[PDB]
Amino acid sequence: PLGISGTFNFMIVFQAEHNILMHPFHQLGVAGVFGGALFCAMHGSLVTSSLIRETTETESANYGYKFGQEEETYNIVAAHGYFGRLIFQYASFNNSRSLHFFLAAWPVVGVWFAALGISTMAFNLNGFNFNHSVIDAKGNVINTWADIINRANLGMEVMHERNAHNFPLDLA
Amino acid sequence: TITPSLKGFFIGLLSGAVVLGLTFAVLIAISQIDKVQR
Amino acid sequence: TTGERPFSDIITSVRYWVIHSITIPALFIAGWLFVSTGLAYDVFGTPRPDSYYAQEQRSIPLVTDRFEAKQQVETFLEQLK
Amino acid sequence: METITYVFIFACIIALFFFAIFFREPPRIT
Amino acid sequence: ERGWFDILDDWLKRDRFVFVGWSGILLFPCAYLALGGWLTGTTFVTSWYTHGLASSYLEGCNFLTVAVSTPANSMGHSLLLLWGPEAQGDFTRWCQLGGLWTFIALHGAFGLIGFMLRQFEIARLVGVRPYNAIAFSAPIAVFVSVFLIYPLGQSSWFFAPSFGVAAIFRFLLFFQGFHNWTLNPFHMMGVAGVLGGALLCAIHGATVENTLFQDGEGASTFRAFNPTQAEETYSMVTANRFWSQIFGIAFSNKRWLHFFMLFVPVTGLWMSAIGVVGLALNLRSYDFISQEIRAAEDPEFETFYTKNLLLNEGIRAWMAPQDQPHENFVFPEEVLPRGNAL
Amino acid sequence: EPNPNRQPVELNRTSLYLGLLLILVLALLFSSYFFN
Amino acid sequence: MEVNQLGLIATALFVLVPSVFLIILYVQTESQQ
Amino acid sequence: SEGGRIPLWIVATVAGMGVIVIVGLFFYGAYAGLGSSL
Amino acid sequence: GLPWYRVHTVLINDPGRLIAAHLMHTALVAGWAGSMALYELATFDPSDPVLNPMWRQGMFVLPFMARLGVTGSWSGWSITGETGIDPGFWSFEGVALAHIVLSGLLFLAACWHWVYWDLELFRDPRTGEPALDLPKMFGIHLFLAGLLCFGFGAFHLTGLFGPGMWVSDPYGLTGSVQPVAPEWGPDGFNPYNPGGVVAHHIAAGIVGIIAGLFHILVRPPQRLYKALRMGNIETVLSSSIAAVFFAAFVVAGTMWYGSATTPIELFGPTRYQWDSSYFQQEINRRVQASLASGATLEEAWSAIPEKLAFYDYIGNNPAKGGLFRTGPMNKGDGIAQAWKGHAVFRNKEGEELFVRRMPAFFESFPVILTDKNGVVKADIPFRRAESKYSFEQQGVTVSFYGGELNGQTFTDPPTVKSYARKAIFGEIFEFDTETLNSDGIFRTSPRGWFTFAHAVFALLFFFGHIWHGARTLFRDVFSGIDPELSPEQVEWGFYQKVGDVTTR
Amino acid sequence: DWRVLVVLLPVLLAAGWAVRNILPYAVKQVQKLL
Amino acid sequence: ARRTWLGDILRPLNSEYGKVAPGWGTTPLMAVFMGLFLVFLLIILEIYNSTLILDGVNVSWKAL
Amino acid sequence: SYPIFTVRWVAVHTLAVPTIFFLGAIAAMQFIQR
Ligand code: CLA
Ligand code: CLA
Ligand code: CLA
Ligand SMILES: C=Cc1c(C)c2cc3nc(c4c5[nH]c(cc6nc(cc1[nH]2)C(C)=C6CC)c(C)c5C(=O)[C@@H]4C(=O)OC)[C@@H](CCC(=O)OC/C=C(\C)CCC[C@H](C)CCC[C@H](C)CCCC(C)C)[C@@H]3C
Ligand SMILES: CC(C)=CCC/C(C)=C/CC/C(C)=C/CC/C(C)=C/CC/C(C)=C/CC/C(C)=C/CC/C(C)=C/CC/C(C)=C/CC/C(C)=C/CC1=CC(=O)C(C)=C(C)C1=O
Ligand SMILES: CCCCCCCCCCCCCCCC(=O)OC[C@H](COP(=O)(O)OC[C@@H](O)CO)OC(=O)CCCCCCCCCCCCCCC
Ligand SMILES: CC1=C(/C=C/C(C)=C/C=C/C(C)=C/C=C/C=C(C)/C=C/C=C(C)/C=C/C2=C(C)CCCC2(C)C)C(C)(C)CCC1
Ligand SMILES: CC1=C(/C=C/C(C)=C/C=C/C(C)=C/C=C/C=C(C)/C=C/C=C(C)/C=C/C2=C(C)CCCC2(C)C)C(C)(C)CCC1
Ligand SMILES: CCCCCCCCCCCCO[C@@H]1O[C@H](CO)[C@@H](O[C@H]2O[C@H](CO)[C@@H](O)[C@H](O)[C@H]2O)[C@H](O)[C@H]1O
Ligand SMILES: CCCCCCCS[C@@H]1O[C@H](CO)[C@@H](O)[C@H](O)[C@H]1O
Ligand SMILES: [Ca+2]
Ligand SMILES: [Cl-]
Ligand SMILES: [Cl-]
Ligand SMILES: [Fe+2]
Ligand SMILES: [Mg+2]
Repeated sequence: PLGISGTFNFMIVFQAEHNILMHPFHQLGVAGVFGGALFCAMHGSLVTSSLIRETTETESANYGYKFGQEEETYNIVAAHGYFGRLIFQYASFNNSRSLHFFLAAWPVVGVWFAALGISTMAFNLNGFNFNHSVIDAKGNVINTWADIINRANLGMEVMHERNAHNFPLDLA
Repeated sequence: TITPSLKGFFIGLLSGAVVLGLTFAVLIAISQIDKVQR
Repeated sequence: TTGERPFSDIITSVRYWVIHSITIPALFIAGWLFVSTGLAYDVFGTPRPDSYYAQEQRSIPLVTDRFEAKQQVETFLEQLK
Repeated sequence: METITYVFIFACIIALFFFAIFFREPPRIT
Repeated sequence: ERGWFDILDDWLKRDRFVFVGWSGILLFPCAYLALGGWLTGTTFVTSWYTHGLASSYLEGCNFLTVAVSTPANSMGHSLLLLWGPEAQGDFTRWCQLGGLWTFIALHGAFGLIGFMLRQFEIARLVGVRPYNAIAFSAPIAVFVSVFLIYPLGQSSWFFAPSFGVAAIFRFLLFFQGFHNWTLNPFHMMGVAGVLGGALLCAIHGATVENTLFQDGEGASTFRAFNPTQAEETYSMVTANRFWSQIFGIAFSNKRWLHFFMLFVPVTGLWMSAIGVVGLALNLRSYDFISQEIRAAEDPEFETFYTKNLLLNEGIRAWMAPQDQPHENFVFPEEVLPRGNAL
Repeated sequence: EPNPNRQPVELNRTSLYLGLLLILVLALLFSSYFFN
Repeated sequence: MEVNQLGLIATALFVLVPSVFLIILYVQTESQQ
Repeated sequence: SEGGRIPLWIVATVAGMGVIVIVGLFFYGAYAGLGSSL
Repeated sequence: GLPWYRVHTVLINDPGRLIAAHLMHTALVAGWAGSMALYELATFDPSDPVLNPMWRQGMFVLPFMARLGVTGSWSGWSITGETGIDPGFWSFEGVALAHIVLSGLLFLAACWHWVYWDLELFRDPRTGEPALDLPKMFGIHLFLAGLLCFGFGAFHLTGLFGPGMWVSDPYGLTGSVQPVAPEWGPDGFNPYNPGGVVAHHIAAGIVGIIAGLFHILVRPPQRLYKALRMGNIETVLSSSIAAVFFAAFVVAGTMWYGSATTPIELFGPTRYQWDSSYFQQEINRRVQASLASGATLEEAWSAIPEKLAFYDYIGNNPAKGGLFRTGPMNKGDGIAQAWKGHAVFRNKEGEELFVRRMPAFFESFPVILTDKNGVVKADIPFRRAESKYSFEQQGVTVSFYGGELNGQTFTDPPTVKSYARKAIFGEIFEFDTETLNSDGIFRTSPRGWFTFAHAVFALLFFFGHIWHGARTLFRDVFSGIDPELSPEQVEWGFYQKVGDVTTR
Repeated sequence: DWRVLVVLLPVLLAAGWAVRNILPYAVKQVQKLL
Repeated sequence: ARRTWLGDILRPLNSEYGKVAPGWGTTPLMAVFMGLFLVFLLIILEIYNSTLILDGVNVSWKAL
Repeated sequence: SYPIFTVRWVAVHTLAVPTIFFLGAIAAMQFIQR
């Protein structure tokens, strides 16, 4: 639906019918956007951390950059020197071109997988199903967290579109 | 009265003191052996 | 560079692999035996497939007291015959 | 009342888009 | 004065492969124990006595279903120290009672403090501004609000998130059914900050890579960059014109752009943390009172708001008995809410 | 007796647009909850 | 609909007071030399 | 002794294959024994 | 010019105008307290301290005046229900008036200190530059704080020269303001021992007196002065903010869990007294004692105080509210008028059944009735076509003991189901829902609102400490990094010790 | 408990085998740092 | 700068800007009090938490 | 030329030693039957 609560309705019913949280493509999608936001604050904080001093303390440091200037406005070597020591040297970029490529590629690829998760659950290839996967020696079902997810999904399934189903299986 | 949990409290205090003590003991030792050149 | 020997140097050296062709399988086998002897179950208190329930009961042995929790589990463990 | 409020706020935002695009500070190279 | 303190300081701050520092005394044990406790628990430890769940590789769970689960609700907010009055020094009992959960959460909290002190420490030695540390306050606000404040407002640690993939998914669905958390405007702001952060990440990366100056002859453009070159490697002017004509507006100040990239995800995480602080007290954005008054009186009035509450009602009734075993909910079939046929 | 610590204050035009957009969007978000 | 009627003045002051603040600062920046 | 003897590409290949062996064993386990639902 | 988010930095080097700004802030806060108390006095209903106490009415500052001994009005009532009292000047109105007058005096002082900012006192006698000796200021202010802390505990709380503080029984039935003696044993550290509160202020006050004298007489070590930048006033802001968010988390926790300084008659019950059926257990015990002593069911329950029954109701649980459900609790379920009495349910066999109470987590809850062994005996079904436990099938009736419905029994299914729906909330009350146009949806109490605001503020002030601490320790690079930063300082190996050029 | 000895024994032999192959250089490294 | 009667009285109290004690001074004594304070906070925390249970200290409203 | 026992050596092995032990434990679990 084209609305805010209609979006939530779509997401809730999607979980009931395809177990999207347990699909690896939605999981890659979450890595895409959690990673994208991490690297966004990351790149933002490093570049801001190594701005070359060009201003007094009473002005915004943003005036130290002039639109169209030829020279870079921060010291990438100092940024590399800080972040390489935060982790280790070879976990830090020193090539700005490949750094900015990684920034481009990580969220874009993750969101491609997210879109492909929706597109392939459209044809009912659903998330992993571990309902009653763990069985004891006698054959008692031992519940896992997957079975608790299933209980929540059953509640969404039995209430959604409450007047729309006449037959026991909600096949589409 | 020293309840079981107050005894347990003292055991926690001693354990952590021992852990911090050996850690700094080892660290001071090594820093004295491998000094920087100035 | 920070002075330590490069990793590519070390892992292509015969001496590295003489040492680690023993230490790596030995650790792997120690891990296997920790499970195969059943010792993992008893260190951590994890049920075996035959010790989740008593033969005819279907109720969880759920801890319900804070300061007698240790005795409750011990009581649950007795009732497995 | 509440419908008027929602639409009024919305309409202000569309007006703000107009001024931000066409009456922006021009970027000037130096 | 070059006493023992200054000599220790010398050794802690040596330029080695893994920088240590004074912060490392806190950071390294706590991070290592939090990670070691999570791998130990997910590999070997059960949740049978606290939740009625299997939860380790040893019991047959896989990477998606293992967890270190929260303690039993009867533990309250107990620290669950190994030497405390519940486990009484018994390591095995401690594991069965959920002691690994507070172990991970508390060593994790102090490890995160240590990582932020490390960001400050290294920044001061290299001589950079400490904005990376300031940005890391947002992950700390999230961890503290979700894993500590939220259960502390509730009845016990049991209702905190458990440390596992599927256990966290259960946590998301619990928050929809019980708190209607999608409706909460503080979550909404968090979503905007996370998705806007992902967007800024993709667009700035793609913009740099497609306004590059030709500074080499190869078809691979990565080599045509030198870390000490003084020139911008891409054209801010061409980038500005492209977006002005595609989108209407564009960045013109490269320093503002990169501060904005800090600002947006960090502010978003901070807002979501505030809303979870409210959920600790059940101070939810659950309802719109005006919608409920109309719907109570007018059985033809239906919106997507009212549709979603019915879904929440299903979640609560169908998941509560298994999800809250200490409550001993017995809900006969005839009281379960269900639509027609299903 | 003029105080030497006075300083002029600035708000440029892009900051005004940014600020107004933030306030209007926050109002558009929170108004529904104010009316409830 | 039975909305809270304070919602109106709450929304109006929410927009107006900070918007007016920003306009004062901007206009007196333009009027500087 | 001296680093250089065993070529890195052979180290990489042998290590890669051990990863594939151990990960295949875990996927095998999803269909047998505990957690197989059988 | 200055960006908008920096306008207040013009005070950093101007102690006189800093004092003026701090005077103006104090005047605003004092005026808020006076005007909030007047608004509360104009809306407060004092006529029923049993079923309409202040915490049902959205009162936020009234409980704080009552906590320390202000309990009466010049118009002749008190919050404990007495009439014809004379509180003297320090009534609720006299306290509000005093805060208003203080606000105006501080406003005038702020104007003086703003105009006459160039006072010789603020200049360093050797250099003539503006300068504040922060280390000696700390010992002076800590010394004054210690004296005030000590006098608060020794004179006000003890009743030596002062009214004492609010104290009550474990069930919040008989609270009043009482002089309180210090507890000097280990129970003084029990949060529920009011005696520990007195002891704390006497003992910590003395310690602060001593520590204050120390900090006046002993200068800081050179090593701590450089490391903490004790010449930079912004280091005081950073550590002051850290102490303040520490305190804010503590008062949020003690408000939520309860303590001797957050009594239930002033702020309402806690959520945990519902979780653990704290009041329901006490009610049952009293009914047993009567039943064991020969009284009838009707006499046992009619002897239960209405105030105690009202605590055993989920509508007074502060974990039942909503973020945008505004106003007093009375705006939700109504103004409580009377206990209806204890509902006893029975089936056709005459077995007693017990309604399963609503846990605080659930906005809604099904209606389920068990026998004493927790076996389901009756419910309100959703799908009727395979109901086996309906009230109709099981012949469920309800009888009331105590309260206004005492001695009555109802047998028609619709009326019985009506009271069973109410019984999931605990004891059942009659409410006036018309006076306030109450909407029937639960709101939280001042305990809930206090806790939420202070946890949120505590968390945000953590960011303030990080920000101002960063600005203190990194002042030299606030505008940017050195334009001549040598690549050797940041590349690996050149120095043995990171950032130390003497270790090349 | 014999299973404790069964588990630690492969680890103990691995410690002693690595010490055999490294002790000449180990003593040489400790000597240089003195 | 403007002199006042009250300013003259308080002058000695704002005259030692920047005066320090050599070296580490009283730092080691400060560290002792910090560590004692840490154990104090731990005691009162664990009592409230019921991790530390003492005789005759009943952490409950039932202590009035 | 290079040392053998450094901080890097310790950091590597505190991670790598338990990892291998755990991998052998989890490998053995793939043959447990109920
Ligand atoms: C160095 C970093 C570090 C930090 C910050 C922590 C922090 C913590 N640990 Mg962890 N731990 C660590 C390293 C660390 N640990 C290491 C290296 C190990 C491996 C041995 C462990 C193994 C471990 C276990 C098994 C447990 C913890 C637990 C805890 C928690 C409770 C600690 C406590 O109460 O001690 C209190 C002790 C102190 C504060 C020591 C201070 C001593 C003072 C300053 C000096 C005065 C003492 C005096 C000299 C002695 C008087 C005694 C006398 C009166 C008898 C706390 C989160 C517990 C937990 O997680 O609960 C779930 C727990 O059960 N830790
Ligand atoms: C610690 C602060 C505090 C607390 C805990 C209380 C508590 C209370 N007040 Mg009081 N009050 C306060 C301060 C406080 N007050 C102040 C400063 C004033 C002067 C304005 C008042 C004036 C006042 C009046 C006039 C009334 C109350 C009433 C009440 C009661 C009902 C509360 C309610 O419905 O709130 C509802 C709370 C909300 C709807 C929360 C709002 C959340 C905000 C809007 C979020 C803003 C988001 C922001 C824009 C995001 C920025 C993002 C950006 C950074 C990017 C409750 C007992 C009422 C009462 O019952 O009296 C008997 C009443 O009539 N108060
Ligand atoms: C005792 C508390 C205290 C004091 C005396 C100061 C003082 C200062 N702050 Mg700090 N700060 C604090 C707490 C404090 N701060 C807290 C809790 C935070 C986290 C939110 C911060 C985060 C912070 C940042 C990010 C910055 C400062 C900056 C500053 C400096 C300039 C501020 C300015 O001109 O704002 C002008 C503000 C306005 C003109 C309008 C702001 C209106 C706000 C957002 C909403 C209205 C609030 C309402 C009126 C009052 C609510 C009170 C609340 C406590 C309930 C000044 C030294 C700035 C600086 O470092 O300059 C170099 C700066 O960038 N502060
Ligand atoms: C789930 C999402 C998520 C993860 C997994 C994550 C992870 C990380 N973020 C880091 C950094 C950052 N994240 C940042 C902004 C963000 N980060 C984001 C969200 C995430 N960030 C988002 C959305 C933002 C936008 C604001 C910044 C600005 C930084 C950094 O500067 C820092 C970095 O260096 O990045 C490259 C690194 C800190 C390393 C460390 O603390 O070591 C120490 C390890 C410790 C202290 C152990 C912590 C223990 C934790 C708290 C509990 C235990 C967890 C278990 C072991 C595992 C549980 C797994 C189950 C839940 C499935 C680490 C890679
Ligand atoms: C008893 C005990 C233990 C006592 C200890 C006491 C003591 C003294 C100990 C010291 C001894 C010691 C070292 C012990 C070690 C023990 C031990 C092993 C501890 C380990 C703890 C541990 C494993 C922690 C794990 C932490 C962890 C998971 C880190 C992950 C890091 C990681 C995945 C990084 C990859 C992410 C990455 C490369 C992101 C970059 C993407 C990005 C956009 C970057 C932005 C960016 C990059 C640039 O590059 C530059 C340029 C700019 C512009 C820029 O935008
Ligand atoms: C080669 C296979 C790639 C498949 C996916 C595509 C990834 C790259 C597309 C991202 C678009 C971002 C916006 C444009 C950003 C942009 O402008 O790109 C610019 C960047 C450099 O451009 P150049 O012109 O220098 O080089 C590209 C061509 O011109 C040939 O040199 O492009 C590349 O680096 C191509 C990389 C190909 C090899 C990448 C392989 C990656 C596979 C990694 C495995 C992923 C599996 C994940 C499992 C979870
Ligand atoms: C808790 C505790 C403790 C500790 C312990 C520890 C510290 C441990 C450690 C542990 C550890 C440290 C472990 C480890 C493990 C590891 C593992 C288990 C791994 C695995 C891996 C894998 C399986 C992989 C996979 C993959 C991926 C992920 C991607 C790439 C590809 C591949 C496929 C390769 C103590 C005693 C103190 C005390 C008590 C408690
Ligand atoms: C001059 C004078 C006088 C007078 C005075 C007066 C009359 C005063 C008044 C005063 C006042 C009358 C004051 C008031 C104040 C108030 C305030 C200051 C408030 C504030 C508020 C706020 C700040 C809020 C906020 C918020 C909101 C709005 C929403 C929600 C959230 C929050 C809470 C954030 C006299 C005769 C005495 C004498 C001398 C002279
Ligand atoms: C109801 C909501 C209302 C919110 C209230 C908002 C109040 C905000 C007040 C903003 C006041 C700004 O204060 C204003 O600052 C400017 C510079 O910035 C000062 O201006 C000064 O500097 C400028 C700039 O060189 C000189 O040209 C000028 O001659 C000098 O006076 C003004 O003398 C002062 O009037
Ligand atoms: C069918 C209505 C008559 C049966 C008794 C109803 C339960 S009791 C009823 O509950 C109302 C809230 O719903 C209160 O406002 C009112 O005071 C009270 O009498
Ligand atoms: Ca079998
Ligand atoms: Cl639906
Ligand atoms: Cl159908
Ligand atoms: Fe960039
Ligand atoms: Mg298997």
